[PDB]
Amino acid sequence: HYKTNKPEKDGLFCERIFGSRIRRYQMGYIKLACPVTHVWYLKRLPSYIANLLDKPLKELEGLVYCDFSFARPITKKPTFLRLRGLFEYEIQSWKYSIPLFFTTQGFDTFRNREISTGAGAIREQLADLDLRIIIENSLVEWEELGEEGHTGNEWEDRKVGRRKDFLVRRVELAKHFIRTNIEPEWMVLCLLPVLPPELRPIIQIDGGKLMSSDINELYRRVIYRNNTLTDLLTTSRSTPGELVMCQEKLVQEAVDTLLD
Amino acid sequence: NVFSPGELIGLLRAERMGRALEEAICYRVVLLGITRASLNTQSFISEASFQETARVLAKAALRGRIDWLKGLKENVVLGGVIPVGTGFKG
Amino acid sequence: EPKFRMSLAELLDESRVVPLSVYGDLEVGISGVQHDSRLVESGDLFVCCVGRKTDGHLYLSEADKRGAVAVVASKEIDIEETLGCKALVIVEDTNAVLAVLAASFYRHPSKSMTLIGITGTNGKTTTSYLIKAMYEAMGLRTGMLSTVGYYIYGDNKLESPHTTPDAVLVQKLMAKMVHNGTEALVMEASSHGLALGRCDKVDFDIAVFTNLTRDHLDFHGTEEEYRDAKAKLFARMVDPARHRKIVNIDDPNAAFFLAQGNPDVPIVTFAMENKSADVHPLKFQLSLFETQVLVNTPQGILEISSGLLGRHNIYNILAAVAVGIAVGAPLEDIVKGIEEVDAVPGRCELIDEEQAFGVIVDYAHTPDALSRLLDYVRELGPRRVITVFGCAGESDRGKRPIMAKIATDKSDVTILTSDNPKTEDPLDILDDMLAGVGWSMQDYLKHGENDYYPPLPNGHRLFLHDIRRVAVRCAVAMGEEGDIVVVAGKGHETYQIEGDKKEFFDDREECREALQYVDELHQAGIDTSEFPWRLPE
Repeated sequence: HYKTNKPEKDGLFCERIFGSRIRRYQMGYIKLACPVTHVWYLKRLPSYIANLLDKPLKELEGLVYCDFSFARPITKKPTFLRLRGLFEYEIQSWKYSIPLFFTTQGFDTFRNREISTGAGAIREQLADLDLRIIIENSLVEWEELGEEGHTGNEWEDRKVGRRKDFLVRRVELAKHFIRTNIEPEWMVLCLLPVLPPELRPIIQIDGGKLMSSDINELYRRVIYRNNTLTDLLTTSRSTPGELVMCQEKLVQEAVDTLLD
Repeated sequence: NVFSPGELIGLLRAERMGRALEEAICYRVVLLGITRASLNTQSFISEASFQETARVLAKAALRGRIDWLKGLKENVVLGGVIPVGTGFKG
Repeated sequence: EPKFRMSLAELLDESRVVPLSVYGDLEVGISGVQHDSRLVESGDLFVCCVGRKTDGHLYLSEADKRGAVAVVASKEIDIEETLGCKALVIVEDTNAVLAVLAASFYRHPSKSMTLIGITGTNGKTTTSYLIKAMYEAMGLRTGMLSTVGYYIYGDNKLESPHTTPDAVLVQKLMAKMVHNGTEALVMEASSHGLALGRCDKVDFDIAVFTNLTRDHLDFHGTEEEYRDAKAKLFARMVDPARHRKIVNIDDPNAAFFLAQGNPDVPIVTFAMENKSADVHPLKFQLSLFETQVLVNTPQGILEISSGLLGRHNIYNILAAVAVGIAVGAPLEDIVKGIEEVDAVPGRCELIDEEQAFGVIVDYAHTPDALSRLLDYVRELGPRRVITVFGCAGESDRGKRPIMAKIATDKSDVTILTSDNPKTEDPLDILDDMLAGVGWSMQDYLKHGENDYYPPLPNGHRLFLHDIRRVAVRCAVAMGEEGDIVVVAGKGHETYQIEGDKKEFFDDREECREALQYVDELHQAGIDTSEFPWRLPE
């Protein structure tokens, strides 16, 4: 509180959820309206998600940052929308005619099976991944590849070696998840942890003085954007998709910078 | 199903597997370096998390590695008694 | 004005309500005495209810718990412990108590005004409403009770949980209607309702069966039990040349029921192929919109009603023509009945009036009824037979595969959904239905990743979807001009219990909206020929 030197309720250095060693050991948690993805699970050169999804980094980067659409990310229920589209740069479908055809609220209950945009699409794709047939298909592709004997320049065999190395790395990554009790859909952050107050730089509060550091202001920014996002979602659902998708990107990039 | 095409296995383990298994196993001696050999160890706390500290933790958390505190700097970072000298029991 | 002659001890004494043990008198004010505890109210005498499920002692206990003033039972019942009036009377006879529950003046008005009972195996409610419309066109206001809603008298129908309400409550409602707002109180019940004792405890002026067959064989434990009960109820109160025995001559149970009872009652047959019945269609105008026939009979009317079904609706119209001609020999009076029969009621509904593909909403849950409706649709369906249905949770597990087999045997393209999840896991009973054709959900899902969808070995096609709304809209949109879409999942029902909660999102307005928006869908360029809609780009 300004000019009070008192911890404001439901803040960063608040009480009863953060607060003297119990205060140094207690932590907090923030719920996120939209899922986000770990910093070093994607952008880095070793892209475990890309190795598990058999798709180059370009499209997924697009789903996460830009607006691109998958044909059917989750394949567990019978689908009737034949799209066969890996990534759509623009939307050319009759989104107004198809949604208004069946019923209001009747389009929402089935749109998530085919039309999924954002980190939630990646989460749903990683969730229902059959880790026992992936290794089979990867091994049969490794056996088929390299046996035809098609020679050429260095760009040919170098690319073949890179492909088989990616395939072997995919097999090695998939064999672990079968016997490690670690589910692959945990790479996205549906909920973000909060660092304890004493671990953060905090000496004392006197006369409205705030010892917040850069990580503290990053946390303030991300919680501000998250509560604004959830307020926008709770206010009206018929708002434009552009502004809400831009804000979701904004929170995601913010939480990514915070994790980095 | 035993080993992958890209792996770094020990020399004695490779020789014993060759004497044991009949499946075609081909290995070539690789000369590691001062930095490269330290990045591939049986522990991730100290001997692996000293240079990168970013991917050595990522891959360890992805694999769910179980580290047995059989080193020195591991117990130094932990805070217990180092199993060297007076701490070495048995 | 809920009832009369039920708020005095002398009224119950005149009704031959002899319980052999009473305390004081029935001084408590009660509009109408109800045998059922739920039908009775607080401070009202409740007589013992005779039934296989609830006996006299259980009925008396439930009445004393609900606050009934008097409770009748074989043994001593402490009704005055939790009642508004200390006076009570325990009747050792459950049947006599259930009969005396209805007031004398209450049972007298409904028995004197009119009565029409229709207890048939198939197509009973299709003829009950037709007979009610014929009686209304004759100039006498009356109501016909159905399994969906209990309507003793009047156009409106009160909400009732069971298919057949309490006899005492039905008599009280009929008396209240006949007192003001209704000229006739006809109590119509099905075979199960007649065998239970709902319509049996009422003087029926005309007791005809629309379709006599094996009804309540598993409940009663013997064939022709409902027909025998209906014949006994008709013989209890029968008048010369007043009771009608109009029924199909092909059914032996109909002849067996007509043989019993008073022979002075008028007998007639409504069979079309039989020459003794003298009734015959003698016309070829069958269609999904209207099927008019030129009946040529001496007693029956000339014009017939437009029925949606080929033989079932025609049989119902032929059975109702007799009841319509009994009141008035002129065929002009049956015009209102024919119009009401062509109004496309909830059961075996006809196509929509809008220029679009035919839509038939039917009520088919049992395998035999589903099979006969599918056969009638195949006989009516010119080009294609498109059907969509589902199974209910915690139901007969052996019913799903035989239903799926009977559906896929005669239908070119069928959609399988979850009609009633009711806490049962989805995609589980759906896999049970898929196992009937030998397919598994895994095979169809791995084929769905491709764009082939191989058909059945017999040449037919099979589709499925989890949600009911989208699949029903697709089935309504995936139809040819001459083809008709049949929805046998639910008919007059308007409740979908998906898990613990229930949603009332099943009606014909959704089908009308889909048939209206299919024009915009086709204008947009979407392909609705098969399940994998070809979306442009």
